[PDB]
Amino acid sequence: HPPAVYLLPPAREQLNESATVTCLVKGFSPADISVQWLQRGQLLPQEKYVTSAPMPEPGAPGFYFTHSILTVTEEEWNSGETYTCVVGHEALPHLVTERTVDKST
Amino acid sequence: KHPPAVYLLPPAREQLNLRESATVTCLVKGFSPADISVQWLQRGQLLPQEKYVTSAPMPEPGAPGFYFTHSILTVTEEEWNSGETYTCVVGHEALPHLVTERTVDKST
Repeated sequence: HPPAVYLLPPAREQLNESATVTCLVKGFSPADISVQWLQRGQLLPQEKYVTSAPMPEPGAPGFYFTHSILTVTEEEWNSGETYTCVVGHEALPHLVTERTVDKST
Repeated sequence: KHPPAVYLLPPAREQLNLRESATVTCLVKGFSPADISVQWLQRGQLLPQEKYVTSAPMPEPGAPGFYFTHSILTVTEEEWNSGETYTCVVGHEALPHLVTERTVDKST
């Protein structure tokens, strides 16, 4: 069962500071999964994001769930650049699925 | 018609370790019809929309005719650790009392 990926932008709240971009990954098994992030199609280094170890998905026995949370500056977020959450998983025929967001999202 | 089930997830320990932000997640599942409000209350007050992020409802993969959504609230790790409470507020017409709430804090 491949992961479903939902990528949420930071809150609209006008930042003066860090912006948080949130990648929710659910409905997958086995628990083995990879998550990386892009800015403008380029790999961001690990230090900018944190990915939770997969845990059993609440409300879905047999499946797991992880969050990956990217921190960027308000300026980096408000530049209008595209951010991509890239998820690798063995159930995907093309091995990977991704989502993208940007300040307009 | 079927009322939502609500699961309020505290921030992952891996995030809190960084001593920066804390992301609280409200997962809302198994409801019908699709129409729903999912929202946050902090310090006894409903937060303005620009302070959180809520997705439009989506079809539940396994359950044709049922929907789900999620909402997230991101605060500082210090605030979270200080014992602040966070309440997910969910409005749906299948709920007898119309609105249901869940609260989380550091203790759980």
